[PDB]
Amino acid sequence: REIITLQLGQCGNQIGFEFWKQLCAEHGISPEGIVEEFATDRKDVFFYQADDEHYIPRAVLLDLEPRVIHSILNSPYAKLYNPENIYLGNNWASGFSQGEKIHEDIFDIIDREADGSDSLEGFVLCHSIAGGTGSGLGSYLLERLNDRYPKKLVQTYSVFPNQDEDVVVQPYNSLLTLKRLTQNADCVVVLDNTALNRIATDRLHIQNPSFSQINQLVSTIMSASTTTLRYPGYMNNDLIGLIASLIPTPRLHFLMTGYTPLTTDKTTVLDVMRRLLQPKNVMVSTNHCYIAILNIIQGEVDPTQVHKSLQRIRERKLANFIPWGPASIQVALSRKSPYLPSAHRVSGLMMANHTSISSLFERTCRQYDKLRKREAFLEQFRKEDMFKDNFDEMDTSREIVQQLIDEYHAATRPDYISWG
Amino acid sequence: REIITLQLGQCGNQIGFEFWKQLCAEHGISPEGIVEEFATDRKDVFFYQADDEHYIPRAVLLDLEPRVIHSILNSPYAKLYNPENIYLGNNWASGFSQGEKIHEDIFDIIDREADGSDSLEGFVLCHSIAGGTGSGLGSYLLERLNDRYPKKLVQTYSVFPNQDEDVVVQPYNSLLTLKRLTQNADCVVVLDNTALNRIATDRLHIQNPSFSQINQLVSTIMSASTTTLRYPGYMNNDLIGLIASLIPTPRLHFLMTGYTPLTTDKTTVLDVMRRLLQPKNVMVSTNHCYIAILNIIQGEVDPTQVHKSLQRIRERKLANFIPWGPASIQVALSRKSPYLPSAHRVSGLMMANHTSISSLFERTCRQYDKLRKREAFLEQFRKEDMFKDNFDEMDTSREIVQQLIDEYHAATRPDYISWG
Amino acid sequence: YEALRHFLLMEDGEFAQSLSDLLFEKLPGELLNPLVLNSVLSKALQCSLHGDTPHASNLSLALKYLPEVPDVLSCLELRYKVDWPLNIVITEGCVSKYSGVFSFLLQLKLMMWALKDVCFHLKRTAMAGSVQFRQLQLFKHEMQHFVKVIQGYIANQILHVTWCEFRARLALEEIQRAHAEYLHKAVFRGLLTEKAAPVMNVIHSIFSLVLKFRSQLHPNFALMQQSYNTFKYYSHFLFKVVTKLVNRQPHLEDFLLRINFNNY
Amino acid sequence: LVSGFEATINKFDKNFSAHLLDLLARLSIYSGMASVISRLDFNGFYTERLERL
Repeated sequence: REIITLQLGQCGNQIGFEFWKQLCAEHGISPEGIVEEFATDRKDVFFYQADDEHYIPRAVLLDLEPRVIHSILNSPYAKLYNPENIYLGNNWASGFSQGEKIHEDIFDIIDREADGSDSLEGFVLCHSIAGGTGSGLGSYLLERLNDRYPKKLVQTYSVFPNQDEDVVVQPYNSLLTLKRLTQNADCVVVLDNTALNRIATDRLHIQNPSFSQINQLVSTIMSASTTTLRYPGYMNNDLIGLIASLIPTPRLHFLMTGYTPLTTDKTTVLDVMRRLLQPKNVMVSTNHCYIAILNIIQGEVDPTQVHKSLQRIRERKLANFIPWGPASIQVALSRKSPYLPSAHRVSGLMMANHTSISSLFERTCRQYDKLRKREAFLEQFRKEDMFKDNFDEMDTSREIVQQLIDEYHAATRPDYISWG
Repeated sequence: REIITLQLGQCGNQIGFEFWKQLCAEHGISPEGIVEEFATDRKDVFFYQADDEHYIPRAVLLDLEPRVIHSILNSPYAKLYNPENIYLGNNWASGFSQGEKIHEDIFDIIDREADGSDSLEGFVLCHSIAGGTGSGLGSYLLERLNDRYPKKLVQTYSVFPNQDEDVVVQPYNSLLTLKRLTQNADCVVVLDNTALNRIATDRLHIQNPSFSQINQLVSTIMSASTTTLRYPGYMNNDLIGLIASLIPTPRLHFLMTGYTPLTTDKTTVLDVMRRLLQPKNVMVSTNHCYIAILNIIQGEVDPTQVHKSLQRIRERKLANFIPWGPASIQVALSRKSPYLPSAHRVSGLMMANHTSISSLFERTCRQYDKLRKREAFLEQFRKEDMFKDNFDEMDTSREIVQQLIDEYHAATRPDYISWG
Repeated sequence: YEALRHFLLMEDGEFAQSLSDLLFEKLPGELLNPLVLNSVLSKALQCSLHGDTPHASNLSLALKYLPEVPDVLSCLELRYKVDWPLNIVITEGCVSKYSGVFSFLLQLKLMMWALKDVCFHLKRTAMAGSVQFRQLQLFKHEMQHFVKVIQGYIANQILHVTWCEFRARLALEEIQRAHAEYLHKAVFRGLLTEKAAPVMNVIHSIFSLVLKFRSQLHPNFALMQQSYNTFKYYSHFLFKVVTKLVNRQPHLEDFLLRINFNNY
Repeated sequence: LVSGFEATINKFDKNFSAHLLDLLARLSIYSGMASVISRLDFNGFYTERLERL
């Protein structure tokens, strides 16, 4: 019923610490984990039922060679949580082998927290790709969660590892990780470092401190995606009911991200609807078409004019679509986030299955094919050779992602009645 | 539905900046582009649908070697517009070659703004001829717009490059530009620097600051020509319905300009009707006859007495005309321009197809023939020789304008049943 | 009243220019069934940015000419719906004439659409000085000139001089009469009445020849030349008929004025 | 697997199309607002396959 949250990798632990500081700010709770008189919300989603009726969040921290985890530890939000779920090489095979050798005690920590909760609903993975040891270890951990719990749901918050150029084995890492994400995950929420960097240089003139502000954007997106569960609404107060609508088939299960405010330093519903449809507002970077779109809206918004707006967007005919299937845009509304003062109160978020992500996948495949034909940028490791002697695992993952590209472009067609 | 406005050349960018300051004064908008509570008008004509429901005008600025564009830029009306459509040699061939070499990125700016708008109705060109690099580049840009969009309409605001004497290749420039205006334009609005200078020395005793006041006259004429579209009337709220009446054939498509107030420091309809007919009131400098006349009237004018006035002008028989065709003077009325205090409230404007412009064309042909027979005033450039080695392009353009003069004088005849 | 004028006398910027252009694409089963004429209005008001009032929505909408196809008749009626506390003044026979003046008005834009069509069909041929292009477009100009000036007469009579009346009246039996006399004079100066009926009658011959001129897009140059040749005879015949009926109308004298300045 | 699964899914598919086309027929008579039908199948495919004229 309760979801166990994991932060994995070094950069993933950074954005997880940002997200838990964000939850300390969002709910009416102290940095010691203490429920206050300024806290009525739901606390059975990410909060471990800690013992003094103080709903302490679940921050399962798994890592090897911790450096930024120490700076996370010397913080007043390490008194918000510590049920001892914190635990103490830039290639995929190295992190894979590191996850393989110490699987048992970290899986004992996982079973420990799973028995600690009243029940289980899913494992959400808070990660940033290309964190060094985080990649590879993340795919192995994803395989362990998928193998051990085939009746639960796994969500993957992931960035697209592209800063437009150092790790040159990064296309290999993302290629193998994407093969594992196709088969060991039920839904993956993908963000783009390129589009987030472009939007950050769009809103202000920051290029040096941009990473910390992108962490704030990621934390707010993560809060907005789970506000409908953490605060009592009527729909998408469960994970699976939210996930089931957007995914037609378990290989096309990657969702783009968008967010209506650009700066954070009345607004009617028609504005935010066609605002969220524009690709300037999508934080993810030929014919390409959405499969299904769903939006959450949380702010000073009248729930009656949304049918007038949706009528206007319908007769506008503003997006094309996958033109053989009964899919629609799906309008959903949740509560404005309480117990903290927020500027720019109206903020909406979209998760949509778009075949445009196959273009970036094909870009990564083209980069992988170029570096593979050259073969001077695998940076040859003993981990990489020992994990696979003939290096056919990247070719098998290439076959998987080629099948994915074919399925994407067949879904782009009006004929996907048979699989292609 | 929306018209994309272009300002081209240095002097054309000057009069475009004047026209956009004029639109900031005319509509109830701030110099930041912000719609106000003192703004109900139509904002789907020249205003880019900028994002905060603030109808920011479309000021597409294309130029090479900017000098006065910097002085345009350091102005509070550069916060009215800047959707990044501003971009950063006195012969025709030089500007032609300069427009040819950088066609792709400026055409990407054109496609950028065209996809930015909801749809397209036309491209109006705000230019002053003999701006140095502006000439030649303007004909190349006119050819690019005509080739790329053959289903839209192109209007050309242009001055007659004659200050009565420095650029001595100016008859060659205007000759080649007029050949391009005959074939790559659907309607051309021609003004005269001679007649505007004479009217300026008529109304006051200015000879040194006359250019800035002629810019004000050009800005007011440009405002009055588009007031019927920008403000909700019934007729000529579209470009093509306004243009279609005056032009009988696409080679006689040059319209003279006139304007009823002389000074700006009740008035009945009969006064302004026979006022606009007099050539003292025409700001454009043997038998010559109008093809068709149309007037807009905007002020404190009763719409009922216009039929009494038109009866008086009919039985006056005051203009001759093209005497074999069913053309008339066409009376149209629009709203008085609101939201700004205006002295001399009644102001009318005429656009009329007159064969008198063939006299000035023949004057330019005579000047070109004199300088061509002498051949010491082409000021021989490598651009001029490299664009055409034998210099037969001016002779081909001379053949085109000679055919134009023949068609003009055949339309002057009562026999133009067959083309001549 | 000043809201009714926007959407049945089409006092709205690029509402006529967007309703008519979509409606005339049909002439079939389209623009007959109640899901297509039901949606063209909701597109037309939104692209004028002047409409979307309760005087422009929740009003009844039907048609009286079905598309079965020349076709000089437009279609898509619009009615302005009134009820009991508006019934004591505003009449329900007056509203049928509000629809009746809107239909005549949209039929006026049908010619401005058809001539635009044939100038559009001709546009891809050229710029060039080829004879088949220039000598054919010279015919189009004349008919467009005719349309703009009969439109210039109508856009004065039904919209300015009759709209002065019952606007200086708003500056129990009496208010109904003031309303009805205003609309009565609007249809009177529009020359749809029986007194000036032969003046509007010849305009239908004008209009049928404009449709024949629209249908063809040049081997068929001679056919369109002949259609224009019939049109010019009918205009030269209109020149006498309108003059003779000023000894029957000082308001009609503006129309003989409109169609010709000097000229025989 | 891929064949007997096809055998079950096709008869479910045919039954669902019958039960759906009947519903959309009995929903076109109900209004008010046309936004109920327009939002319910908002795609423009299977919005009603038994179209009129």
